[PDB]
Amino acid sequence: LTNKYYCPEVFLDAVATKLAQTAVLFLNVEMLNDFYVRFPREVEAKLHEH
Amino acid sequence: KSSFAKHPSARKVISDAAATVLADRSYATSDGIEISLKPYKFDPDIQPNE
Amino acid sequence: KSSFAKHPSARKVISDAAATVLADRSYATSDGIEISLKPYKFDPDIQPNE
Repeated sequence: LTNKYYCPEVFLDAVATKLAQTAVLFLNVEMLNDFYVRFPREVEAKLHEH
Repeated sequence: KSSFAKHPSARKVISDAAATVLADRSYATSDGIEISLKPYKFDPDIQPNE
Repeated sequence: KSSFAKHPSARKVISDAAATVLADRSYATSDGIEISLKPYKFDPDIQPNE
């Protein structure tokens, strides 16, 4: 890992995988559970009203 | 693939329900993810396993 | 230890300054720390080694 400036490829890909997982954690919580819970209700209510 | 292949109005009702849920929740997820990423923007320190 | 051992007034001004800056960032720090804690608020999954 010591030649970070000599291996831009490996390093940039490391930063990409990290930012991916930590942003993903939030993502699943904030957004995915939000779907699984708001979707069926919204589906039923708009179907019924429609 | 569901039984709503026909009935395109009901189908459009279900699709638009999904879309309106995701589009209502879109902001908080984005901005939330940037704020949780604030520490990793300053020092994305890389471990030898990473 | 500093050169302001004498001069109790200027020392208290230096301290109080420090006090107000920290108090100025305290709220932002707290709210941001909450938001980063939102995925753990729902499901703080515990691995075995933890």
